[PDB]
Amino acid sequence: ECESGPCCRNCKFLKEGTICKRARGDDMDDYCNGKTCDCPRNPHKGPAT
Repeated sequence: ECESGPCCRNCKFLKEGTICKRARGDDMDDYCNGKTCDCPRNPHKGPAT
């Protein structure tokens, strides 16, 4: 969350799909879920950013 905007995992953005943390199993990356870019893509166990 370089600032708080999504699509910038760590201020650079990956490519829409950077799941926060694959809770369901582990964790992937961090994609812009349309809210932020700090692992906003971990709709697993109970993640989601």
